[PDB]
Amino acid sequence: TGLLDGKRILVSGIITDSSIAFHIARVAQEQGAQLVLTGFDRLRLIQRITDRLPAKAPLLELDVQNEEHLASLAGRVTEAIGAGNKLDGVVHSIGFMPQTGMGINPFFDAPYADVSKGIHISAYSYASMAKALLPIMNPGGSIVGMDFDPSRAMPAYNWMTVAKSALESVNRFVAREAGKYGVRSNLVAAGPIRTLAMSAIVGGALGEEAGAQIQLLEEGWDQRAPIGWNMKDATPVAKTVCALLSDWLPATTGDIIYADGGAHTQLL
Amino acid sequence: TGLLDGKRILVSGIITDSSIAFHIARVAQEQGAQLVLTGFDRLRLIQRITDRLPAKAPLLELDVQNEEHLASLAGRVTEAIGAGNKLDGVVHSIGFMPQTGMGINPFFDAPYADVSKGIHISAYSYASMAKALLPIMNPGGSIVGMDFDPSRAMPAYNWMTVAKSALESVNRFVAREAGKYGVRSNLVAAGPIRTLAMSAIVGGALGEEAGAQIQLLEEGWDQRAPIGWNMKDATPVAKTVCALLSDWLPATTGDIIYADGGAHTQLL
Amino acid sequence: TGLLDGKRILVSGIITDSSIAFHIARVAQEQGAQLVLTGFDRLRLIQRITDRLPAKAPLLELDVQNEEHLASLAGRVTEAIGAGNKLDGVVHSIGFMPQTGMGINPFFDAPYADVSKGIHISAYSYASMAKALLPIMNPGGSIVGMDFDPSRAMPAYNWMTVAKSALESVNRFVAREAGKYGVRSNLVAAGPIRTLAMSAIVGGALGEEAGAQIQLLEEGWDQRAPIGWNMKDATPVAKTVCALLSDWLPATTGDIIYADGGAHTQLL
Amino acid sequence: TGLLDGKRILVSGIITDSSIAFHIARVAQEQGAQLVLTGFDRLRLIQRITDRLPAKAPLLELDVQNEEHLASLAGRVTEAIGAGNKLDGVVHSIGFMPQTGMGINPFFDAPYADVSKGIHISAYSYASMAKALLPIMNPGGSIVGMDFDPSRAMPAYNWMTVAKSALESVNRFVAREAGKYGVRSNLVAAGPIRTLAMSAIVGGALGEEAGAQIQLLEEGWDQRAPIGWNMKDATPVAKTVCALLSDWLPATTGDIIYADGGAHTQLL
Ligand SMILES: NC(=O)c1ccc[n+]([C@@H]2O[C@H](COP(=O)([O-])OP(=O)(O)OC[C@H]3O[C@@H](n4cnc5c(N)ncnc54)[C@H](O)[C@@H]3O)[C@@H](O)[C@H]2O)c1
Ligand SMILES: NC(=O)c1ccc[n+]([C@@H]2O[C@H](COP(=O)([O-])OP(=O)(O)OC[C@H]3O[C@@H](n4cnc5c(N)ncnc54)[C@H](O)[C@@H]3O)[C@@H](O)[C@H]2O)c1
Ligand SMILES: NC(=O)c1ccc[n+]([C@@H]2O[C@H](COP(=O)([O-])OP(=O)(O)OC[C@H]3O[C@@H](n4cnc5c(N)ncnc54)[C@H](O)[C@@H]3O)[C@@H](O)[C@H]2O)c1
Ligand SMILES: NC(=O)c1ccc[n+]([C@@H]2O[C@H](COP(=O)([O-])OP(=O)(O)OC[C@H]3O[C@@H](n4cnc5c(N)ncnc54)[C@H](O)[C@@H]3O)[C@@H](O)[C@H]2O)c1
Ligand SMILES: O=C(O)c1cc2ccccc2cc1O
Ligand SMILES: O=C(O)c1cc2ccccc2cc1O
Ligand SMILES: O=C(O)c1cc2ccccc2cc1O
Ligand SMILES: O=C(O)c1cc2ccccc2cc1O
Repeated sequence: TGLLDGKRILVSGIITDSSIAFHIARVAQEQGAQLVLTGFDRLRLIQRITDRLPAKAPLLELDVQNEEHLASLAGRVTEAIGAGNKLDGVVHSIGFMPQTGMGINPFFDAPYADVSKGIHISAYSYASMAKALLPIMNPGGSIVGMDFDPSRAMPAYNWMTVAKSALESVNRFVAREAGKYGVRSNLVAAGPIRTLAMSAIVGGALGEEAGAQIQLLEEGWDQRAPIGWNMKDATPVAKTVCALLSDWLPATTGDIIYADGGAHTQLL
Repeated sequence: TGLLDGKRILVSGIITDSSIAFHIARVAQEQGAQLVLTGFDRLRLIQRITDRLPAKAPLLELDVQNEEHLASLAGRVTEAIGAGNKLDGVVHSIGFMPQTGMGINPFFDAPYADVSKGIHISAYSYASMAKALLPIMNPGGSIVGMDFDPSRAMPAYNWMTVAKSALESVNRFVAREAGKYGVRSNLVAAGPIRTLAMSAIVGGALGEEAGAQIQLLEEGWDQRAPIGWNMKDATPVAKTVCALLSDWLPATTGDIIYADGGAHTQLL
Repeated sequence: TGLLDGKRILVSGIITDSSIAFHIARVAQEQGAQLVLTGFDRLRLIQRITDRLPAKAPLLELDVQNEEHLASLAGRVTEAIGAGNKLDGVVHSIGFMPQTGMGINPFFDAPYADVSKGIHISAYSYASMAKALLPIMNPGGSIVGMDFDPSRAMPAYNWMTVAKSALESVNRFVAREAGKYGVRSNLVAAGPIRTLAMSAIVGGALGEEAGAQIQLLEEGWDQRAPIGWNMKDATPVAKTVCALLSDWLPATTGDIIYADGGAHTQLL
Repeated sequence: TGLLDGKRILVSGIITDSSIAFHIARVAQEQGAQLVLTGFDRLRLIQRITDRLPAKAPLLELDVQNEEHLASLAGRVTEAIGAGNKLDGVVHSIGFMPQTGMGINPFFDAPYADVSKGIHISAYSYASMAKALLPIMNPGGSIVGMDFDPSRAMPAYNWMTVAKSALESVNRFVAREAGKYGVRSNLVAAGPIRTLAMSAIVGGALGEEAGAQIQLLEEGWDQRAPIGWNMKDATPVAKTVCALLSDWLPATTGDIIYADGGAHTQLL
């Protein structure tokens, strides 16, 4: 009945009620999934946010740069879902690039310390979470991560786009490892979504030039998309993630599903 | 409950019980869809084959090279499903290339009359069916066609691969037109499936050289696929088509979903 | 000294002094190549046009839809360059799609007779010319064809884009055959060039809607290109074709080189 | 006469006489270029190696992880080529990934410290060198870097492939910056070349499993390539780099040229 009835799914990446992962979690619960949530740093805030989900879910702390958090993660999940139970799904919805790499300054001005932190959080951590959680995943399981199509350079978000190029490559290798467990690994490449951070950047948080370029980027998306694109509505993206978590794409792995209104298939 | 409960879906392309479209139809009916079937030329044979589906379905004749069949198709579908009802889904599972283009002779020996017939049936007809059926499709509907990844040349099936390259391009334009109706258009790129025609070719129907090349092509597929690939089992492909017919990929159009075990994401 | 000193090269596709093939021929002669030209239908006009090239060149008639022209072509070339001499290069600069397929009407209104004629001239003929000329090509030779990136759908030129998708696929198979002769086969994907036909379409030859869409398409190209794009200057495209005809890309075949200002690598 | 007559070109990446950059330098000098070389760490060794080039060239020390080396690089180049002279070309032939990331252990066992060092040297440094050298490059200049097609995952060299995915993305952004100077930026994606490090790995330096997988990877390359692939001969790769350094690909930037025998265009 529900698309994800009886499935146990870990969802990372909630920080506000406009996080893509908040809508992934809401839709997954609507479809019968039992969730375990992970959050970074502001756990009191995240608990208050996730109190608004349709069902209660245990919240675990996870800083993906903390090797001790990752080393203990599987045992804390098993404690939360009960011994003898394993996960059927894992959602990676985690990304960050320090400001020096996202247009507040020229691409050339980002120090490598900043780029390497962003690639750690946004790309390497996808392999990190798979390594931690595959030992407690059931055959037929599914790992899904969030992507923004990096196949062409864009005016702003420069180093973040490089990090997404690395993530797409990491995903293909995670699929190799996950296949030994009977588990699939895929990314959902979403169009632009007006999260709190996104709206701040359009408002000029990283400079007027970066704001104007991203606003024009957003506008062309809805113009290109044959079915349109609503940057204020994350539900179509959440449904696509749930599709990959379900049993209905069983021969897809190492791959990228585009939830972008079809915009990437059109020129003008 | 059922993935496709209450949806009205037209399925083309059944000719034997090993047709990919036979398994698409079976799975769609398992998931609550009400079907209308179309068949080419041997309608008595196709009716006997489809008597084995879990539910009865009206069968309409459709030769996609016959402009009179296409001009009458929408009215015959409306008669079959009842006035005031429209389609929610359309499945194109149609392909053919005369033997001169598929390895029985060198690529250079195929006369254009043969190539143009194959491109008519295998690529142009996707636009033909969309033109005929979009006027009787509901908003939120879905058109799905079958593909075999043509991004690289392969030893055999040469002109058929050229026809698939054309089909992928046709799909992106059909998505533009379908979007005006609130309808999505996508292809499923399947790995090799042992249909009756496929087994005959491996058995040497088009020459020993073509048979040996296709057998080695099949074997590398399961070796590359991180989750494996079973050429004897079309159900994973049928489930993927049903996923695209459902409401769970609502922001994907003009696109290609790979149901190939992940083989196209791996080198060796 | 000259990039193409001593090379014997056949160049198809001249019809006016704004043809891309006119500039290919001019640059090749500047670089020391000895040319044989082929022309379609209006041979008196083409001879008057090519009288303006820096050197005289024999002109042969070639309608690529005429099997008798193709069957005699190799012998007529050998007569023109002398017995015991072979070609080092072949340039395919041929394209056509009847008006019903290029935006004067909706994509769905093109009859297949029109599409099949356009695919014959624009895609199948690349294999046709390779079949005719490979028997009289030297090892180390090069076949080059002209392309317009069809990986995404564009507002107009719809069926012509489908034909380019087919041509890219044909090129990969021609490379397989040409390799047995020690010959490379590649396409140059050019940005928009203001030929006489192009200017007529922008002027509204195929309707005001098609004209406006193509004008906006052209403008975004120069905006995207990191080094800019001058649609009035075919010389950068001609130089790229000469690069592929030379010995300086000796390990590239079945491939596509983009002479588009870098526009296809950028989003906005 | 010479392809690169009068051009001033910096070439990084020589360490042995089997380095790809050694053959790039040799061919560039054969074609009239005046070189400045950069080398990492073992400068006495590199000078003895480059004494075998057809012409003497100044050698400058450059560790791309050393910000002081990069901050002084432009001034040291200007001293070497003379005040009032600028560079016409820059070759990046630099790559490294610590052993934990290249198959001596499972992909999951590479610590991020190792991955981040490899991405620093193999990808970020392409932007680092462009930032340092664009202020002393002439309009019409060219930056070229070395690539190994990372679009699909391969058995070994795992994290190095992720680093190449990042490099391809970096190249598209460097093209944006370089265009303001009238300079192009491109990568050459080479097939496998038997450098000293490559032969050591096939010999089992990183374990027997990694050695066997890379040997089978090499063998399929020559089998796929329509013109063949000779892993013992770097000259076709060097010629392709020289083609991009020349004026004969003037409308290509942000792009990738494949010098791989056509292998990436073929499946089997
Ligand atoms: N336009 C968009 O918003 C958009 C489009 C496509 C893809 N994405 C991707 O979707 C993902 C979710 O981003 P979002 O748009 O929902 O914004 P968001 O700010 O709501 O989510 C980012 C999440 O990353 C988490 N995070 C940051 N550092 C972490 C760390 N060290 N350890 C663990 N978690 C950490 C944040 O706590 C936060 O929960 C990101 O990968 C993003 O790049 C976003
Ligand atoms: N390995 C595979 O079998 C494989 C893999 C990927 C994609 N595909 C694609 O899946 C589609 C279905 O093929 P299949 O493998 O199930 O083989 P199949 O022979 O069972 O189906 C082919 C169908 O095309 C129909 N057809 C032929 N000419 C027609 C015409 N003039 N009008 C209407 N219908 C016509 C046949 O009647 C038949 O029903 C094809 O597009 C095929 O290329 C097949
Ligand atoms: N914007 C552009 O102009 C552009 C951009 C990229 C690629 N191209 C491609 O470059 C090629 C050359 O086109 P062009 O732009 O120089 O326009 P053009 O009109 O000058 O050249 C087209 C050529 O095709 C030839 N041709 C048509 N039918 C033929 C037949 N039956 N047999 C032999 N030749 C025939 C014409 O005679 C003409 O010489 C075409 O393939 C075109 O699609 C053009
Ligand atoms: N099969 C192949 O060999 C192959 C194929 C395609 C691409 N490539 C790429 O070609 C490039 C050249 O590699 P190669 O195959 O000639 O091997 P190589 O070992 O001869 O060259 C590697 C070079 O990187 C340099 N380097 C390492 N660390 C450095 C640092 N901190 N600062 C500056 N330089 C540093 C080395 O000193 C060495 O000169 C690399 O980017 C490689 O990935 C190699
Ligand atoms: O990685 C992202 O989250 C991302 C979001 C974007 C949102 C708007 C425009 C460009 C963007 C590029 C990105 O890499
Ligand atoms: O179009 C197809 O149905 C097709 C099937 C194949 C099946 C096996 C190998 C190659 C194949 C290529 C094709 O284009
Ligand atoms: O094939 C072509 O010649 C072609 C030219 C174009 C020129 C301008 C815009 C779109 C275009 C699409 C094409 O397929
Ligand atoms: O980056 C490289 O140098 C590289 C070389 C290879 C050489 C042989 C096989 C795989 C390889 C993968 C790589 O990323």
